[PDB]
Amino acid sequence: FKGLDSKTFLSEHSMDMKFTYCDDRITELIGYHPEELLGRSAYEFYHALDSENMTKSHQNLCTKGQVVSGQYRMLAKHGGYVWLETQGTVIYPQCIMCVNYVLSEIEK
Amino acid sequence: CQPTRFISRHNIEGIFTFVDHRCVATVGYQPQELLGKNIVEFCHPEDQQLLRDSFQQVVKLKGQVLSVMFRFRSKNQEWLWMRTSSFTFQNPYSDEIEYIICTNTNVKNS
Ligand SMILES: O=[N+]([O-])c1cc(C(F)(F)F)ccc1NCc1ccsc1
Repeated sequence: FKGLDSKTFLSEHSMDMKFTYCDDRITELIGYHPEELLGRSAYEFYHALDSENMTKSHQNLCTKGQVVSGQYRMLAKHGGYVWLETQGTVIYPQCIMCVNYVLSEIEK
Repeated sequence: CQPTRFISRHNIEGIFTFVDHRCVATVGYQPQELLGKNIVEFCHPEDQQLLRDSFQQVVKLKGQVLSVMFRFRSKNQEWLWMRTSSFTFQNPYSDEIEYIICTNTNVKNS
């Protein structure tokens, strides 16, 4: 069992969803070091079965300026997937700020 | 040319509770030098009330972004124009108190 703070991580992205920043909370949760994420599109990490839905949410975010993603799966560093939900906000566009919260343990 | 910016998290009062290390390049302080202090401590006297009032209102705006321009005192004691874009968050599975997420960018006043 983990407290709330320990299950949330902030990320920043360019408009193409490439990571430009990620807080270190992701490491304990999903395995990645923030530096290895930079310059990589968020799309590289979505489960195949969530890709079409995440494309639509990205569209909504760009159109409206904010979005709450559905539940989706992010590929973990050492295999398997973690369920997440993200609140995204466009900063004006200059970049996208995401608040990401983990909904599960890593599932393989 | 990438703007120079850093992310911070604040309690509703304005105290820095998290600071992205990009702050060093943006305003010249280490995260330790910001953490625990109110953002208003870094703000030009003419802008302080605007910043307080911005922090007070952002919690009323249903998680929408509130922007504010203000002069931020750098590590070299010089006033840098910042545009801070701020919004509230709280984990919807909880009733823990909202906090405020800011992106802080050095911008031109022109
Ligand atoms: O970086 N994004 O653009 C992004 C968008 C969305 C949404 F589908 F809601 F638009 C959700 C998350 C992210 N980025 C964070 C992230 C992306 C892959 S793993 C963690």
